[PDB]
Amino acid sequence: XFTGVQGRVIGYDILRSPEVDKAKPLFTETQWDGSELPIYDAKPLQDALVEYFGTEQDRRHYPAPGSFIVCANKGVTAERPKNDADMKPGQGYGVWSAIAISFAKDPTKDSSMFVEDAGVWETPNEDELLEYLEGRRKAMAKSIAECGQDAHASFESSWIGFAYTMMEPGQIGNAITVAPYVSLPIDSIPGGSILTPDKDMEIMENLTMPEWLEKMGYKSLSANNALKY
Amino acid sequence: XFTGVQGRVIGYDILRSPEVDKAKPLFTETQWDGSELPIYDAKPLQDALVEYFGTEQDRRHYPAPGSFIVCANKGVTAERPKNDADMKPGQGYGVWSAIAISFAKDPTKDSSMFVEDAGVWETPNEDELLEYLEGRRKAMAKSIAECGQDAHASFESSWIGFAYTMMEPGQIGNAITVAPYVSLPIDSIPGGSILTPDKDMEIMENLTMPEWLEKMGYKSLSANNALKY
Amino acid sequence: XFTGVQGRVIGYDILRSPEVDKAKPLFTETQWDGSELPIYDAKPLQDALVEYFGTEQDRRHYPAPGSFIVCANKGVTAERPKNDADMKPGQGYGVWSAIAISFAKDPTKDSSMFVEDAGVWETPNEDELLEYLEGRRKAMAKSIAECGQDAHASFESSWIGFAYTMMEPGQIGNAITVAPYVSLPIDSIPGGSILTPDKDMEIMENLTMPEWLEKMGYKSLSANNALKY
Amino acid sequence: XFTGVQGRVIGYDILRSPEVDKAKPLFTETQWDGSELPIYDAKPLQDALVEYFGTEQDRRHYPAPGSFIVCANKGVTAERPKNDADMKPGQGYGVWSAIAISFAKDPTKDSSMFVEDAGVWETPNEDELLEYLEGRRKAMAKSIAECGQDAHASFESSWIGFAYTMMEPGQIGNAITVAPYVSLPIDSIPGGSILTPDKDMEIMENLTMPEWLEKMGYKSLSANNALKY
Amino acid sequence: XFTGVQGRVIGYDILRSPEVDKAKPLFTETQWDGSELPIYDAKPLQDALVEYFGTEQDRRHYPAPGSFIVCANKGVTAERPKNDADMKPGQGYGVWSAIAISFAKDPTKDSSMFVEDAGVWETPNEDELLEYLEGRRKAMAKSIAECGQDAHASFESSWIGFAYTMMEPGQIGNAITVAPYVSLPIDSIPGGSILTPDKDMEIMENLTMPEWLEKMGYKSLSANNALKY
Amino acid sequence: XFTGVQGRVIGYDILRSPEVDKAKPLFTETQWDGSELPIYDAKPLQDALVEYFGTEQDRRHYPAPGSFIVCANKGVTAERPKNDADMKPGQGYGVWSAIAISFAKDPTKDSSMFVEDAGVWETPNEDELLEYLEGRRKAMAKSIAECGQDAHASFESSWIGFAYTMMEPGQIGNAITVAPYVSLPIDSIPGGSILTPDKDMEIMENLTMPEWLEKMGYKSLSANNALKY
Amino acid sequence: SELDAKLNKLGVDRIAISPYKQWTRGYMEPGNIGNGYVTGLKVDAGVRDKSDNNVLDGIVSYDRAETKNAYIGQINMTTAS
Amino acid sequence: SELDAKLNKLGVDRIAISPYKQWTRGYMEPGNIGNGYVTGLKVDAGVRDVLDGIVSYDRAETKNAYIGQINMTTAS
Amino acid sequence: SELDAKLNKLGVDRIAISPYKQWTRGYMEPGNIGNGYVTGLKVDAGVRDVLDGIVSYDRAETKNAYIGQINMTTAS
Amino acid sequence: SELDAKLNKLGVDRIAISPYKQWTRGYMEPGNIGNGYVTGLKVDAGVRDKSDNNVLDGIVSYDRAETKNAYIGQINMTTAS
Amino acid sequence: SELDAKLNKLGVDRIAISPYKQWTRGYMEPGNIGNGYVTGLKVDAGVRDKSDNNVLDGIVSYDRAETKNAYIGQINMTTAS
Amino acid sequence: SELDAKLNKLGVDRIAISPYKQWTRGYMEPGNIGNGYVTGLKVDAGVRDKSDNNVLDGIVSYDRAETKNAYIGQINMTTAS
Repeated sequence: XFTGVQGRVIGYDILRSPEVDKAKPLFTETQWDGSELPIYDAKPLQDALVEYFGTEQDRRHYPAPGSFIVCANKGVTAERPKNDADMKPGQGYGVWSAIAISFAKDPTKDSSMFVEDAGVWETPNEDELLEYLEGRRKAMAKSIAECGQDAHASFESSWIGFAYTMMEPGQIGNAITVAPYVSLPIDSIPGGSILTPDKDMEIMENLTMPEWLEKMGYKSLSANNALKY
Repeated sequence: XFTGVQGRVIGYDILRSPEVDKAKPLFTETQWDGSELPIYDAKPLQDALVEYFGTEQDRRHYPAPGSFIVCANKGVTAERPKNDADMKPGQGYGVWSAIAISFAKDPTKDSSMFVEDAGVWETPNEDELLEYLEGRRKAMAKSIAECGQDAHASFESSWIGFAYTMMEPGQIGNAITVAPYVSLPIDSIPGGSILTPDKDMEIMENLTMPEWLEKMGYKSLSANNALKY
Repeated sequence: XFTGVQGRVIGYDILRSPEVDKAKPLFTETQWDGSELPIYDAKPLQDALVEYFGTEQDRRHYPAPGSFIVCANKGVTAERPKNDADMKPGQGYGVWSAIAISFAKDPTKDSSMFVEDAGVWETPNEDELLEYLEGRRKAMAKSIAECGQDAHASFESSWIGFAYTMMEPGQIGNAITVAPYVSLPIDSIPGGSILTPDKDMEIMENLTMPEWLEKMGYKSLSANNALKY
Repeated sequence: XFTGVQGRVIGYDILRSPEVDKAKPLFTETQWDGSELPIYDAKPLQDALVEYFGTEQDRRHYPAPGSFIVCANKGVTAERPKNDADMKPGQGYGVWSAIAISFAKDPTKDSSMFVEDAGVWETPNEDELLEYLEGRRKAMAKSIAECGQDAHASFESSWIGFAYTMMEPGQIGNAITVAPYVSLPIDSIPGGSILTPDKDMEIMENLTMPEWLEKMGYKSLSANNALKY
Repeated sequence: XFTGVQGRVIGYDILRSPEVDKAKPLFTETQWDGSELPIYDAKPLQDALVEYFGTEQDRRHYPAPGSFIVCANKGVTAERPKNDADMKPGQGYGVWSAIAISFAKDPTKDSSMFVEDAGVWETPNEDELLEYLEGRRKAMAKSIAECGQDAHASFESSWIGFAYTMMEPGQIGNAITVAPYVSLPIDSIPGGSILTPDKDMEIMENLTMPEWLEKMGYKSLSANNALKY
Repeated sequence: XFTGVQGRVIGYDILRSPEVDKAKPLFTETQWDGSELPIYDAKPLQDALVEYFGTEQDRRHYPAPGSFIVCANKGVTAERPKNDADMKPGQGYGVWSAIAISFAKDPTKDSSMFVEDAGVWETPNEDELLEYLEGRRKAMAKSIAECGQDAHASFESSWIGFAYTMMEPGQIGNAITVAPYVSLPIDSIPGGSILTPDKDMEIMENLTMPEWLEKMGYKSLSANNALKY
Repeated sequence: SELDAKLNKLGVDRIAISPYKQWTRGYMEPGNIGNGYVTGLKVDAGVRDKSDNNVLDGIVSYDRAETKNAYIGQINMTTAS
Repeated sequence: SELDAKLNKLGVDRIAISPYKQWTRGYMEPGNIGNGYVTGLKVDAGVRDVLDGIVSYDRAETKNAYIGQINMTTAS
Repeated sequence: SELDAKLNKLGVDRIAISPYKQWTRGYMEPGNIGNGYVTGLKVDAGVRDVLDGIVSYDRAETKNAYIGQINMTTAS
Repeated sequence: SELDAKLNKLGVDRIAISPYKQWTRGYMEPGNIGNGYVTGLKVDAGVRDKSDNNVLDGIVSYDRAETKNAYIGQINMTTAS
Repeated sequence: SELDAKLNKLGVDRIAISPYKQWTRGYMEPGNIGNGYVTGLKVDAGVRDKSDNNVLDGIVSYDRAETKNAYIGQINMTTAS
Repeated sequence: SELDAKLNKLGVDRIAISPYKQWTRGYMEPGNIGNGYVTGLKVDAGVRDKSDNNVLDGIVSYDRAETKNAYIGQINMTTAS
């Protein structure tokens, strides 16, 4: 998982992606109060975190060496054997992970929720997996909507996205889903200060991800969809 | 798990249940020093936490939306298939969880301990399970007593309790045991203040659970054993 | 896992073992920059933690009853049956655990890393296991070296050590590897004070483990290799 | 005093009086760099503090009972005898006090300064005193300008004001000048919070004294010059 | 000064003197609401501070060497010449000081007040001075009562006391009145702790000065009026 | 004032002047225990503070604009009239100030003391004043020694120094003696850090004033006695 | 209680206070006042008629047990053992 | 304001917050939040028909801008 | 934002500041300023030709949004 | 006492604790625990036989009254009024 | 050491101090002084002769290894990886 | 120094650190790190050819002595004695 009264989500609440308001819902799932919870692809939000932490190669405000980051996370690993094209069953051809965030309608009473999933793929057709993933989406929406009623937490949107791989040839595959819980450095905040903590948060929630980049002298690592998951 | 020098347990150390002093031991198990450690059913203590956090429906001083509560916890889940009355073995008819707390004799030198267990039930007779659970108790007592000698920690009591379910018809079952580690809000403390921290704790350890309720204007959610696990 | 910019390791960075500088590398493994990372047996460092926490019997500055110590840890458990000398496969004759620490060359840019492993032993020949363990070492070195390149973190040494057991007769075996993350008490620091925090750390990183003992009135619990793992 | 890098002045820096920007300089005095330091009557600023603390009768955010307020202050007291119209010389007919604040041009390098004065009046003509007071002004300006060069602190304005009394008949008179150094309560800050300290200061420096009043439901205690000194 | 919402007075609010409740008012003075404010001799309270700080010779919980104690204080000094029995007028035969504390009726709305005075004595008759001092009392009561109305602060008692001296022979005399503002050490609090701050204050306000002494192993430095001022 | 258990004196305890150890006592005065308290000229120590704060013209680590520095201080001011060579008696030809610091022998039990004095000079002969000043010294020593016995505080040295002026022609003169109480900035501490507070103090008490200067790139503002008082 | 007094002499206190209105919160979270913790006992078991996904079939039954009886719903559970 | 931003780079802030309900309180008192101060201008004198000094004092302290019952400490 | 103002009346803030240069760090770590947290979304998987689990792990942690060399702790 | 409870609802406390061994110390000094103060009453004077000139002979009678009876010797007295 | 000085310029310190008497305690626990951590290496295992069923018999071999050699008995272990 | 070590056992420290760039600041001011103080010795005497006003003739000569030699100009001097 959850993000409640103490949290903000990169890409949405702070450093918001233009892509977010420009997003169009993939569909809606009903929830216990009778509201149609729209469901979206989480790609804006995922790209968003890449702009902020950066990559191994373009390291930006990533977590400190040896720091203790608590994360909501699930992973899974599998071999796709050497030739031996018979899967002794903890084995498979592809591997995937997923994450959904559902923003609470009333963040004062209710928490936003994260749902994350992962598995292996018992077929070699990449496209066949893809078909399956867009199925898993509606399944996660249903798991969101079930959970929603458990706590009478209506949400206002959900953003879901996946990554995976198709292994072959004894290459082992690992899929991870993770929502980290961090605190922001001052040198990431254009014009923030270690003496102005609450204003610092307001700067970040008032910048868009393009503005933040332009002001930090940072080239957009996504922009023309340059980011793959 | 443990609760050591920094902790207090709801229902026992603070907001104590009348049921606790009025409790009668189910039996005693010997421990390494030759003391008969009495063993009790944990129902006072379990009901006690319900009075304080409240229920989904009667939400009281429950944990904050999105808060990070570290817990001692174990869980287990199982299907009891659709008709297909043959259990492909991660399957079962019933599912259970258990928790024991053993209060250290000397809380200055030794920690109190929690022991928690969980499993599935391979039979459909609810009563047959029950028989088994009261067996598991004496087993847990033995695991407490073993552990006790490991650290030469004699305890002065143990309080053990269970919850479970008997599934049927493809209904999946989940049993969880959890001891949460929290800090109390001021509006739960009758006449406490954010400026009187140590006195606040003494108020709660000097109230009984009935007094606390009467002073908070809270109806007892247990009283005539109204609480089921 | 890691130990980065915030950490120090007992036996190496503080309370250093003479054995450490006197150590001679078991071998070297190449890493991505082309440096020969020497590899050492971690026994100095392991004995070192025993001097500081002490044993059940000679309890020294061990963690507080009920305290919450986050640890890098892995464990594994296995039966070696009653007579029934046929291993239904989560069973085995011996059980082992391992830990490696690789000190970063530049602790300002890179984190030091811990790698820990564990398994069961499917044979009864203790010596045959031993042969295997010294194999596992070079495997761990390879896993260190792989990982090193992942983050372009060259290390300057690695220290690896194991413990295990050879069960027989229905005795269950448990092997654990764990790197704890603690904060030091003032009464462990010869001449430290709750008012001199940063000097306190400099006292400990300026004492050798023999000096620390002599000044604390503590008998060396290792000395003539008296400590077994 | 002085008000330097840590301070703000009521009526000027926070809760600014319209009267302030609408003020017209009584004259200018030259200072060591050759700038004409304009000099103003401090009435906006003095009335300003009355709006915030309030009066004995309309008590608003005045200092806490028994609080320790450090102040820049001078006072003076004198009798004007019973009939005995001969002043044995610590005696006089009138008594006065004065205060000037000179805002530093560069509040990063230099401090703003306060100058305060007080004396007795050896004549009974109120008007004759008044003539004298507007003389004292230009004298204080000169004392400001002298002091300015002492520390090469050019100022950008000065605001000077007086209060006094004309005693008669054995009535003793006391004139006090005082600049207090306080910290603001949250309930004085429209929409401030004990968790948003730096934003709280920005609310007050962004409100005008009329806005602050309208938002606090406070009637202007000055407005049509209703305040006498 | 004053003692307001943040303060407690030694001998009255904490470590109370039996002498206090057993005290009988010297008289009453009317105040603005029409209440008869009783007036008492401050000797219980003065002796009380001697029990706590101790004397040069029996040093107890006195202020720290070089500490900065803010005090409400007045002093005065005078010579009583060598033979030259003619007082060139800053000279005199005796010298005195005085202090009154008036406890506010409502310590939530109003502050308690201290009034302190001092002067020289132009006569050599000790008794003649004494007569004068008991006059000064009623004068101070009047100054209390005046002030009371200034802030509509009714008090509930006043406690007034004096010290002085009668110099002769070129011996210079100094009379001081002082109300110090301190914070209490833990080793003065029977069973207090640096971790129980608010309870520490409640221990001191629940002990009587005899109990505090008996529990501290402290001999009463007053008891049979052994203390002179 | 005094300088007790919490304090250090610039030029003596931290940033010590070579001149200090090389100093030779002007004389000794007896004190209550029968020790000869040596007395020294305070010029090392006075020059020392000039190196650290710097001058109006060479501003170094002086107090912050508008900061609140508590000081032990005395001052005095006087006119020496226009021609009118008759002193209506708050008038004089010269004006002086003085300060002494007496280091406690046992800074754990006793405080070090400061004694400061000031007056006017009724004669025009500069040399005649000087004669008088070296008299005042031995007087201050006597006042130190009296005071010493008051609190049974033996000292181990005293360092006394004066400044003054000889006015003429209606030029008013002001003499001030002041011991300020400050806290040091990190950029004054060669290699100190806001995270190493206690080590920061040890750096300054381990540097000599020449080393401190050399390491700060600071030219000595005294050196060949270039500093006048 | 008298035990806290023995404890305090060792540097230990059992004070655990939440800054918030209504809610408890977890030990070690920033802004809590005190250096101790309070704990309690919850054992419950919940269910939900299956789907395709074991992961999501444990997540939803989980929530069901967390909001059954003593409410700890929407918490970011971390495990100690 | 933009000045606070220049100030903060030097370690200085001008935040001055009172923990109490209604009342302001003095710079440097314990429990204030912030490391700065706010100041203001009071000049008053009351004509009224050691004690002498004291009662006319109170009269000027409670005249106009109320600072009555304060433990005034002096800076200069 | 206007929500933080509703939140603050309950004792809650969402301020999360790292004392370090460049790096973010984890919620609850000592020395962070503020009582809230910021979170984000990472899903990655790398195909590469106990140890097994470990090296592919690192590969996904340093793939895309970098969280390499972190001491991951789990909440659920 | 019951008054502290009325006080605390306004943000005020009267806790005043010194970190030191034996000594009290002054309100507002750094490291004191609590946001309140304790006060007391001292009035003392003496007879202190003749000397050398103004400031110095004064200072000495002062010390004499500070160490007479209730000991506040060697304090850096600051004044409030 | 000289490395701490490079570190401090980045905002990092490695100070890790426990308020208690005798005991160490865990990084991130409230009341610890400092913003760093100290770590160490423990690897231990045992032989712990037969029992009654899964969870319970496991838990007991665990405790046995925790109190074998370097003592970390009765700790609320939390995992990082 | 070795004296600080005797001191610390009493609860006393002599740490006095200013948060600012360049400037020292006064003991007891908020935001200073440490619970001690540093002091020094200044004696100076300054002048200025008279005016009408004794008050203002002491204020301006005052500033003149404060900015003479060791600079303490623009400070809000508070007095201890």
